[PDB]
Amino acid sequence: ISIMSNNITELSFSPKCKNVTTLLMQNNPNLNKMSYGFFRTMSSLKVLDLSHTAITSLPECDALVALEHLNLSHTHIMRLPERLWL
Amino acid sequence: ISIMSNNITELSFSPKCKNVTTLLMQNNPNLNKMSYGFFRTMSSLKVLDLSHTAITSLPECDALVALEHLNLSHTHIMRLPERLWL
Repeated sequence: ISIMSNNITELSFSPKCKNVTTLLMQNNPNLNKMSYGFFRTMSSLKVLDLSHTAITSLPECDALVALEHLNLSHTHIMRLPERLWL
Repeated sequence: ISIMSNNITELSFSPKCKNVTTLLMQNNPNLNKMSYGFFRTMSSLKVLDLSHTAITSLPECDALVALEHLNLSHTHIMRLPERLWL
């Protein structure tokens, strides 16, 4: 999945992405609201890029069992959820 | 499940309550933090009581497909989540 450089403002649904292994969202300057429980079906997600985006908080991601890359550079994230440590 | 009139302060874990049909937490004066996804396994919770408790927010409830009673009296909930309307 790749929606880079889009003007996305709201990401409110919860996708059925069981097979997704790569997700990019670089250069979304207005995307700041994300649905809690967005990553429930993303167990196989390996690359996640919320870079250059306007989110201040990230949905909990205990279901991201296989994630290996996670970039949040140039974003307004103020605290990183405790689920990441597991 | 009934833990009413207790001095519970934190409810963070997500239980495995598949068969549960009742949750009672009346008169918990200090319980104010509840982790999101707490009601994930409550696919059959029919009665849910958070009364005389100190919560100001409620976890996501998309999995409450069969809930028929929900009491939140005497609690500091300031806004009610949009997932309730479905």
